[PDB]
Formats: sequence, C-alpha cells, structure tokens
Amino acid sequence: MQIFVKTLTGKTITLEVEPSDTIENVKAKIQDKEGIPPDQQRLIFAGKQLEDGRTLSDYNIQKESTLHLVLRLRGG
Repeated sequence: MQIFVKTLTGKTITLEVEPSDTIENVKAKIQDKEGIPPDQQRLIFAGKQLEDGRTLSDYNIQKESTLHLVLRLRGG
C-alpha cells in the first residue's frame, strides 16, 4: 500500500509499504530517498511517536495515510 510522509519544509514523499513493514524499515526507505540518517528522524502519526520495534499495522495505518517527519539536531 502507498503512504505519504510530510516534511517540516512542506514537502510530501510517497512510499510503497506493507502493513507488516517495521517503522525501522520505513525510516530506512526514507534514508534511501532523502539521505537523512534514521537516528535523526522522528515519525509521528495521529499525534503519536512511532517506535522502531513496531509495525505499521500495529498503529492501524491504512492506505493513503499521511505520516509526519520531524528532524532532531544535536547541535544548534
């Protein structure tokens, strides 16, 4: 199924996933597309932060669902 990820800059990314895909796997797909290391990415859905050890189905994420991507910087 296809899902959408929005960035802080207003960009929307489309990804192909399966309900059995893990969040870590999803982050890996984002890394491949945007070059953002998984440790610097935070995924939010319906106001909840998604964990790397859980799957999409666990969060009842359905086709055409939109996730939000947040970036974390150690420096500043």
